[PDB]
Amino acid sequence: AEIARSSVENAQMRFNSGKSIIVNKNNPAESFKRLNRIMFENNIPGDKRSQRFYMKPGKVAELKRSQRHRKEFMMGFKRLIEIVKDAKRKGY
Amino acid sequence: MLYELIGLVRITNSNAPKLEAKELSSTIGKLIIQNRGVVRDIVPMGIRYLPKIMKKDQEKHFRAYHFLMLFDSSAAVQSEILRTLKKDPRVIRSSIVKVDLDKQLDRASSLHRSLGKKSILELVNEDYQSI
Amino acid sequence: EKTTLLRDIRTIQDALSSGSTPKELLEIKQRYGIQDFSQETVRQLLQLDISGLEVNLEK
Amino acid sequence: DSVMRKRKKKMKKHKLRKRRKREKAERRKLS
Amino acid sequence: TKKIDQSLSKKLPKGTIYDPFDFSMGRIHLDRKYQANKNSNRNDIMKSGANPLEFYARPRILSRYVTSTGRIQHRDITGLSAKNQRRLSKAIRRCQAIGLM
Amino acid sequence: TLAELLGRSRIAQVANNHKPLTYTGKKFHPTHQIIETKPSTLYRQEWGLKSAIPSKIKSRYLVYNDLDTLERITTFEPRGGTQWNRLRFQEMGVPIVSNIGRQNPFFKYISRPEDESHAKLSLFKEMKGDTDISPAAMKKRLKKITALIRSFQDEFKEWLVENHPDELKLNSNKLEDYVVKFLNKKLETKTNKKFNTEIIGTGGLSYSLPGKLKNSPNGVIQRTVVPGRILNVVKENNDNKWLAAIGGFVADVVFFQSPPSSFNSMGDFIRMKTFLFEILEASMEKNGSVSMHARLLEPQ
Amino acid sequence: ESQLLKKIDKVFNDETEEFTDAYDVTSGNTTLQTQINNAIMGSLSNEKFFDISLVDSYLNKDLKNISNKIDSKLN
Amino acid sequence: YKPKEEVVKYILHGKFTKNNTHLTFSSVVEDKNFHKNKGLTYNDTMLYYLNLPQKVKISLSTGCLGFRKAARGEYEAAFQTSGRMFELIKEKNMLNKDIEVVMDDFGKGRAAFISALVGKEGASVVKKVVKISDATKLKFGGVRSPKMRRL
Amino acid sequence: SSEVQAACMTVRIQNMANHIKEHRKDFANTRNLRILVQQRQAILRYLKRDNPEKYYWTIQKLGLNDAAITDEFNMDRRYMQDYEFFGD
RNA sequence: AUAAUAGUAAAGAUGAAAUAAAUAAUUAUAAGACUAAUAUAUGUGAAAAUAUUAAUUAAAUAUUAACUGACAUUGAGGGAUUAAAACUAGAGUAGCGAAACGGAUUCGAUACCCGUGUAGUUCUAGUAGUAAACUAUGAAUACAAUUAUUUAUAUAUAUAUAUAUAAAUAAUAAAUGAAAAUGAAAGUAUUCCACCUGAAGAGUACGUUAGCAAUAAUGAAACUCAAAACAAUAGACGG
Ligand SMILES: [K+]
Ligand SMILES: [K+]
Ligand SMILES: [K+]
Ligand SMILES: [K+]
Ligand SMILES: [K+]
Ligand SMILES: [K+]
Ligand SMILES: [K+]
Ligand SMILES: [Mg+2]
Ligand SMILES: [Mg+2]
Ligand SMILES: [Mg+2]
Ligand SMILES: [Mg+2]
Ligand SMILES: [Mg+2]
Ligand SMILES: [Mg+2]
Ligand SMILES: [Mg+2]
Ligand SMILES: [Mg+2]
Ligand SMILES: [Mg+2]
Ligand SMILES: [Mg+2]
Ligand SMILES: [Mg+2]
Ligand SMILES: [Mg+2]
Ligand SMILES: [Mg+2]
Ligand SMILES: [Mg+2]
Ligand SMILES: [Mg+2]
Ligand SMILES: [Mg+2]
Ligand SMILES: [Mg+2]
Repeated sequence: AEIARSSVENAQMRFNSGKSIIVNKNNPAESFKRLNRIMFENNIPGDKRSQRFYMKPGKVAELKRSQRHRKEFMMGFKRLIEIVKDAKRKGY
Repeated sequence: MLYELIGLVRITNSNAPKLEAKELSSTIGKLIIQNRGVVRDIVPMGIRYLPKIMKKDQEKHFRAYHFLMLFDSSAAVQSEILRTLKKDPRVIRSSIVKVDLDKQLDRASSLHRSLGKKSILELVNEDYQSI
Repeated sequence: EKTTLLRDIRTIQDALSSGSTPKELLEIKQRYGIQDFSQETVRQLLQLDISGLEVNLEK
Repeated sequence: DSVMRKRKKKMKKHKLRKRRKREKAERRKLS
Repeated sequence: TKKIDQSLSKKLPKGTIYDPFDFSMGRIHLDRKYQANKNSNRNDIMKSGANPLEFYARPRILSRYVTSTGRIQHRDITGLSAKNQRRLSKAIRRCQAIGLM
Repeated sequence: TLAELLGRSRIAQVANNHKPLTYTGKKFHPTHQIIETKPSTLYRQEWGLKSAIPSKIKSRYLVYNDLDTLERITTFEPRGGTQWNRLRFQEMGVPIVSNIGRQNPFFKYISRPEDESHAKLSLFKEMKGDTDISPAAMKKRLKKITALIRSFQDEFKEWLVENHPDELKLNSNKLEDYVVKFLNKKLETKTNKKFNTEIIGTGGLSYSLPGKLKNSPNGVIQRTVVPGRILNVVKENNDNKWLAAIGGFVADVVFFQSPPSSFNSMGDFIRMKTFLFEILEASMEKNGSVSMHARLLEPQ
Repeated sequence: ESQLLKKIDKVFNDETEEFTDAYDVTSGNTTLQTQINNAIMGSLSNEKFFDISLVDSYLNKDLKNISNKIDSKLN
Repeated sequence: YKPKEEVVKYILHGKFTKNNTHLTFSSVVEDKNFHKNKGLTYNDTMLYYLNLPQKVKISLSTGCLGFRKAARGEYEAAFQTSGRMFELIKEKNMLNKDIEVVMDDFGKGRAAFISALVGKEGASVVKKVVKISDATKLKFGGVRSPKMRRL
Repeated sequence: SSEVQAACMTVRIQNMANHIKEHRKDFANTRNLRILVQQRQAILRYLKRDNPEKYYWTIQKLGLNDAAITDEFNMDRRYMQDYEFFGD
């Protein structure tokens, strides 16, 4: 009945996937840029490419170890650059 | 052992939303108390929209009445209850998690423990000493 | 024996506060051996060993 | 041992496996 | 034009003390660089001492630690301890299996 | 001995501080001790610290956290600008007054238990003033205390039956009162937070006593006029007052009736111009901030 | 079963409130005050949820040897 | 009681693979008398309005515009195919109701379709587009992919 | 005391053996059972040297014999078949 | 995969190609296998291994109290467990995929790439006991100079830090070493086990033992040679 007619709006958007954007009728190219940001913050393009071919578990583990090391190495590099900049500012 | 059942009952009749849930709680409660078990609490959680459209016994669902039931029974009885829930067409999803009683005999439901109330005595003593 | 400690201790405390002496009490005076029914007889029927341990530990 | 040296053992193992397959085949026909 | 972008002007709170440097662009840039969600702890249940596994039936609280698609956030982003991250991830996975998240 | 001398050394006098030298939150009062070096010592990079400060530093004021670090540098910032905020407040000659009319914290007043009638409000503040306490160290305030309070059971099981037996046989509404007093009476002797870290009064911003008039060659000054700056061109959202920057402090400016037309004209560059203000009152909040109220004196 | 029927009615009733977890509801001390009172008063406590002190004083002739003492004092 | 099929919205779906681009334009049809049927439960009504039937109107690939073999998976092939779709939607009077765009994968035609819709070629369709979404299908474990190619 | 330790181990051995009889592929807990049985042998071997009278009393009450204690034991596959540990 | 629906004429693949009412889209149904984020295999486990959820059973941590009173270490033989492949029997078989048959590439292409795709990959009950089964580093005990970072327990308070004691990891002193480096061991010492004695022949031959089988374990000699190997150095070269 109408009870099943007036409660479909929330119901429709209650089962959201999180990969949708409400287009800005003024700047429609800014909504496509927002959608792209979601894809990259959920690694959707990377996951899709990584699922095209099978990789042996040993190789998967090696790549995961190396990637983590590079991430941590970059964080250690940036920490040292900040110290350099601070030291330079104070005249060291 | 203390167990915490969370069941998602089907809401077939929009006029009587809390009908199958009441009928189901009575069935489960009777199994527990008729097999040397104790029912410690029954916390209704209300009608909620399912995270997705779910299926059960060749039927689809978009909403369900959520309810929690904290009960004490033996492992054999707990498995019997789970078997009946997994077969009942009314139940869409059912989970039974053990609540450890090694350190204290009186534990509240996870919902209540999340709010800081660790024991049922704390809940009752906040309904008598302050209500 | 369907008789329970709580119920029996609720008759020795009501008969001792009402004056009634049904034959149940005489039986209760045999179930427990408590010939005399006073306020200082229920206190000696419900004594817990822990109490004795607490005094031995202080000594 | 280095890969270079391992490769000599690899060749010997291959030739032994090749010879045992060859012998097996003969037994099948001769049987 | 009588208008400036908010990103190019600093609003000094009321009751606070200031230096002449607080009106410069360096202050604007310095505030962006050192802008961290440090106030989360006081608003972060999982950084308060509660056991995250007690929230397995409360999807609303758990949904604060997953992305828009439901991907559990790395500890680098949540800032939780190893134990709480481990417990929180278990809670979310259990919540997903029950049919609540 | 060397240990005795060290404890009294000028470096020992500076209280340990690890607060961020670069803080971007709300600043209400000084956080670091300003260190000053004389011009002669500055010429030789001598500041009385462990190591020479880099010659690039031309200021004579700095604030530091660590004398030395694993990075082989001193952690310092060459700034001493909170002193000018205090001296500018002194020049405005506005005494700090209590908006609640409390006793002056800098005078040894003979106080009585007028506010001590809230014994149950503050005796439990020790366990309930735990806004930012650990989930288990705060829980150690439950068993540790329970044993301490439970050790006074015999004392209160005799005093209560010897001083107020009627209440024990009639009602506990008064028994609870005798309990709150008992613990406090047995706790005043104890030392629970005997040292209070809360800011005392102005915190040292001003030691001026209200009442004195400012004599001037043109007569007694009745209204204090101080140059300032308007920060926003639109009143604080949800508030009926704008914000001004007067003497290193942000004040709430109340206008006579209307807002000068230079506001609309200037817009978001209103801070580029200097206006004259009158400082109505100055109050101190518990956070350690100063609540300065001003009035936009406009040429008329 | 009698208790079960009364509990089901009282929890699944329109008047009853249900934990819908849609908002951070607002309002420890209550349960902490019962502990403080039961620690100081002990046997002579007014809390509905008392501690073992009361049961110990009963079996130790203390709650009775004090009731008589108080009454004797009143005399 | 009477079939009252009506269009509620249109779905512009684009599948952008490595070798081709497929663009489908569909209509979300709703029988506005479904609730007037007999023996219809509240669940069946809500379930019918949560997944409304869809009818395909325009189906295009890069080979329909004459691009052959290796050229089908290039940027230019997708841009022209996107234009032909935006034109066929105006030549069929299907630009009256709101359009929801669903993009599927991340080939070279994904950025061509977006450029053709935020540009002159899609100045009519873009005005009706109300929601954009991604429908890339990922597997949580699932079937074993083919072995890596040794090239 | 060695007699008490052997008795306490006996309870756990009995419980662990029952588990293995229902989980014959649980090799991790089969390994634990083997080690526990061997530990009980070691404690009783010391008891025989320390207090022979108590030793013989203890093993008689636990249902064991001198051979079960002194002989090398590995709870191997032949033992599982010669004493029908799993039944059939 | 099958069916329906409208909707069409190409689709799929590749370096480019070609081999075998569709493709795409929206529904409905079935089947098998796998387990996205979290995630560091951090941790756990004797190793092999182990990361979707719940339950049952079993095992696993620290401190304190009491207790036993050297009951310990190591461990030949022996025993148990042991990836992937392989095999025996019965189910299963979506996807992947030795082989085989085709399409390409190429001077040729028994290949690399593509198609069709059998065994196998899955489950149950077994056989077998092999891997670069690797930290290429057996186990135990006593001991030795620092820093940093986490974790744990404890302590204190002017309540959130501070102070302690262990563990882990990282970088080091000393020491050791052919050096590369190791760093609480590859240091200083002690105890027990395994193993090695030029290269090639060879982990082969023969015999034996075990296995349904493939095989696994054990394991030589002759002939020939003055070689052979490791770390590091400076070059040359690198599609
Ligand atoms: K590991
Ligand atoms: K001895
Ligand atoms: K031995
Ligand atoms: K051996
Ligand atoms: K297959
Ligand atoms: K390795
Ligand atoms: K060994
Ligand atoms: Mg070697
Ligand atoms: Mg291409
Ligand atoms: Mg294939
Ligand atoms: Mg032993
Ligand atoms: Mg299709
Ligand atoms: Mg995963
Ligand atoms: Mg590790
Ligand atoms: Mg050994
Ligand atoms: Mg088979
Ligand atoms: Mg092939
Ligand atoms: Mg075997
Ligand atoms: Mg072999
Ligand atoms: Mg080997
Ligand atoms: Mg391995
Ligand atoms: Mg050992
Ligand atoms: Mg061999
Ligand atoms: Mg070399």
